[PDB]
Amino acid sequence: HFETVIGLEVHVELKTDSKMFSPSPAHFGAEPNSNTNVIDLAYPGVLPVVNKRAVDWAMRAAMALNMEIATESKFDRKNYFYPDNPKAYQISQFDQPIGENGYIDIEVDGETKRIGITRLHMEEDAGKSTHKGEYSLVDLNRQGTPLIEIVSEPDIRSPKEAYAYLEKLRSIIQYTGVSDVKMEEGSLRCDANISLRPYGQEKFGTKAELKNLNSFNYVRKGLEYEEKRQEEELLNGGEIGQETRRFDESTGKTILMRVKEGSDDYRYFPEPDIVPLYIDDAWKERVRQTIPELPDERKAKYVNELGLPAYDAHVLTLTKEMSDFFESTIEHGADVKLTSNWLMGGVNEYLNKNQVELLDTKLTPENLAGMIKLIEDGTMSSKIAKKVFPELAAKGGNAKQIMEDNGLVQ
Amino acid sequence: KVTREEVEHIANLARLQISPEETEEMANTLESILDFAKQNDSADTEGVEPTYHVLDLQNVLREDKAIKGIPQELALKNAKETEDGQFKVPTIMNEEDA
Amino acid sequence: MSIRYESVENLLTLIKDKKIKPSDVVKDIYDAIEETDPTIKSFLALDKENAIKKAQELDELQAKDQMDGKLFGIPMGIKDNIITNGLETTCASKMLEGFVPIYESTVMEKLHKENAVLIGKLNMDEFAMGGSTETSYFKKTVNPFDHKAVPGGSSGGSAAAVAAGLVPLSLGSDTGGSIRQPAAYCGVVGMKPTYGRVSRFGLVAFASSLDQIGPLTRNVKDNAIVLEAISGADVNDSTSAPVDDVDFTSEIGKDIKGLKVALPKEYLGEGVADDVKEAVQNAVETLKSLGAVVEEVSLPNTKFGIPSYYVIASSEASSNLSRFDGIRYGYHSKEAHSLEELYKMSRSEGFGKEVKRRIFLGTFALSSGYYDAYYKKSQKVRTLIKNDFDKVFENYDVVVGPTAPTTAFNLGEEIDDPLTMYANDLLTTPVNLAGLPGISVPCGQSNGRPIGLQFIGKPFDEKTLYRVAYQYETQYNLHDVYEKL
Ligand SMILES: Nc1ncnc2c1ncn2[C@@H]1O[C@H](COP(=O)(O)OP(=O)(O)O)[C@@H](O)[C@H]1O
Ligand SMILES: [Mg+2]
Repeated sequence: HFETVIGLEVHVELKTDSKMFSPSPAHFGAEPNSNTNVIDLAYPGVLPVVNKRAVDWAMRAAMALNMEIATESKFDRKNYFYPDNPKAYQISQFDQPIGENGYIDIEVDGETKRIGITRLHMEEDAGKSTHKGEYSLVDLNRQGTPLIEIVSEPDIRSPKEAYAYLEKLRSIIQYTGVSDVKMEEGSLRCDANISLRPYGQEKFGTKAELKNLNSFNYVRKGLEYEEKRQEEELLNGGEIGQETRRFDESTGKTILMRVKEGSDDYRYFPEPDIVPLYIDDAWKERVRQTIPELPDERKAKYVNELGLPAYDAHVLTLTKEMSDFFESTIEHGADVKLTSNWLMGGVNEYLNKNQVELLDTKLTPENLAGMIKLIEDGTMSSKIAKKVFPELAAKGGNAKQIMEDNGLVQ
Repeated sequence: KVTREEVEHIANLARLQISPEETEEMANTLESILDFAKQNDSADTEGVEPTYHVLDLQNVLREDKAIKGIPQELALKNAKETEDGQFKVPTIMNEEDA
Repeated sequence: MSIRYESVENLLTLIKDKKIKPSDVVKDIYDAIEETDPTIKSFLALDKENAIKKAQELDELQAKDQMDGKLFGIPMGIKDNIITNGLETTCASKMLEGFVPIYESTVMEKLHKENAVLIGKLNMDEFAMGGSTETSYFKKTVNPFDHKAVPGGSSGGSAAAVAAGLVPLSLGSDTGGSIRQPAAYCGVVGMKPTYGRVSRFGLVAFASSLDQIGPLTRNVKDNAIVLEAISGADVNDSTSAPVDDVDFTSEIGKDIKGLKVALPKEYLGEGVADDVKEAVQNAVETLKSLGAVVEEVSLPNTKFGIPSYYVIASSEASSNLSRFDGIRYGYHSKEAHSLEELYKMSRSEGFGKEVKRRIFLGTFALSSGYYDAYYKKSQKVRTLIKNDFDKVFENYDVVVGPTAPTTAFNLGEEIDDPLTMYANDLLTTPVNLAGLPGISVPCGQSNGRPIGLQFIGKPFDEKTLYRVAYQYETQYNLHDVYEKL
């Protein structure tokens, strides 16, 4: 019955070359503790050196979500001991988040609801502690990888809205090319918070962090499951109060794994070792002009300018890459709808059974357009199409070429 | 003030072990240091900003170019407990809750 | 021992001229150490083998007439809380006994560049905390001028070794006066450069917003020389200032007539002993006798130095020291059953009483509820202390006053009472808080124990401090004294 106030916590891995405060590589091999250095190892007397692009990229996302980029901004130290957190303090941002008060519009039963995002700051991922028997083994390869947190206001009101938000946020950050946003690769992570407020309570319900959500689909389940969990338990006695919960991927439930005693003291305090950042207006601009046209703006175009199906505009604009390829293929003469079906159909297939990125293949908005026309020319039947594409796709170069570098034409 | 528990809470916050005999002692010492630290209360700080950095520098950012990580050899060279190429540490979680 | 007393400058030319051989200078050093350091106990980990080998290399270069470097062949002693690649760096604590770094500190990269020879690692209070070095989990260093009294803190070894004539120069770290306070107690010249003047990368942190590496020498000319050696921007230290002009000798020798000096009353206030007080007042005159204009000013907040220092430092320390848990390096507690224990025991087993008090008080001040009343509060007081200076510097060029309230004290005298020991940094604390450069030089003796005169200059204006400080050195100093001990 009661309202379901819940917000999402999405950590995002930046795909920079080097870690957040160290010059170590951000992409590491399988070999454990082989992608570290004195800094990641927290050896005594080392210092942090802020990754410049990181900041660039961070404030770019913040602006993508329509946040208000801070002018004065510095890092702080989040104190806490844990094997995969060597300094015993993760560098992050307390009061002056590089980003604040943003929002993304989603569409729920019927009409548009605007979910606002409270903040977006820069942190550093921690090492990984493999639990091997009695003892656990520590691997710092990942330690220090740049991260951006995106705290959503508690404006999202359902496990289905939750999905909606995450699906947008992801898509958007994606277009910013600052990350690959893949939960499969853990470069997109979500911690949820749910709490039921009997419609017309003012004071929010009592939230319960929902760890171990490793995918939009999953975040949904846990979210709706826990929604019921406490719904009924709120008919019994019950509080489900200041409690944390892990999500069992097989049963599909929420396991209680602790119960806050008060508030986790981290002794937040401004990192002295890092001079303060002053984001002048010219800085904001540089990174301002780096935000490509976001999905909603593109789709609208597609639907109301290129006379395209709304569903198509969808698929076609899930990821910036394709979207672009699409937009180019058409300014190349290729039929509008025909382009769309080849990207949704043909092309995507190829990409799938070869798990290759659309830009690593050997086709170009040009050589594609070339083939499309040949079809709308009649010069090539759809029969021949399924033949010339596969080759023209990756490790190919021209459209007619395969008709003569092989043998078929008209 | 400065009660036993508070001493244990601090001692708990930072990771330092302290048995009683040293806790009721730390109860006094902390009580003193703090009595001492109360001195700043004679300093008029109404509306004066806190100094975070003494050096007025600005925007020191490192160019995003990666540098190879040091060999697992070195990373580990100074750690006493290690295996399979990692740092070895207990894990039956926290003492008297785990 | 033979050149065991020569000054950097003379020990340099004497090598440039080929009268003495690099390996012999080194041969001399160790002779001195082996014959004198067991009494003084200024050193810790020695690096004799790698030193000789380095000298040997230098001799060849001496023949080939290829003697490059602002310190070619000159012996050097480093404070043990400064990473020295491949040696053994302990910050004087059980916690790091055996710790052999796998990287080089910038000051170290630099000196090495200048061909200075690393004789060994100098003692200090465990983790830079303390003002007598008595805490050093390894050995107690005494004062060359009186083996019964402390050599100061926390770079005690750093000043002792130099005052004993065990090396021509050395490095220390100053946080509350950890370089001057000793340089004072031992009648040697100690300088704490402007925060941001010398990289901190490689310096085992104590108080990130305060620490700063400084050189200790037997004279004002050598000191400056050495600073030129280590000062300068560093890409590994976001906080090192991008300052170009690193010529600190240029103006040394020049007169100071017309130089507006400010004698802050607070610096000759109550805390200051009588004999010391007198000594500094003469200096003022030895100063007026020279050209300098000495007018009395005021640094009202000076009294809040120690307290704020204590808090900001302990709080920061509280954090900068959490990284020690014996998992990646250092002391690992064996009686290991849980994870909590691993942390609680390795630390409680590796840190000394004092160091642990700091962290307590440091974690308390930052802890929720007390943050604003202690840490924040303190940070503000710091703001007030920089103003005391700013204002004054609008009308003056440098600030003078005694370096320490009293003359060095005895071992075990104030060791078993925390608060008091801190009362000796009454005159240095303000410096660090304002991130200003301070220099110490002897200006007199008492009961045979030296006294320290201090000059606090505007930021990055060390070339001037050395200036005004060199003139005074020409009127008084202990040059011809160290030789007799
Ligand atoms: N009672 C609640 N019900 C649903 N969501 C909540 C509730 N309280 C807080 N949240 C949301 O959960 C997230 C956590 O906020 P917070 O606890 O302050 O920081 P953190 O997530 O790092 O622990 C926020 O996005 C917030 O909007
Ligand atoms: Mg986080």
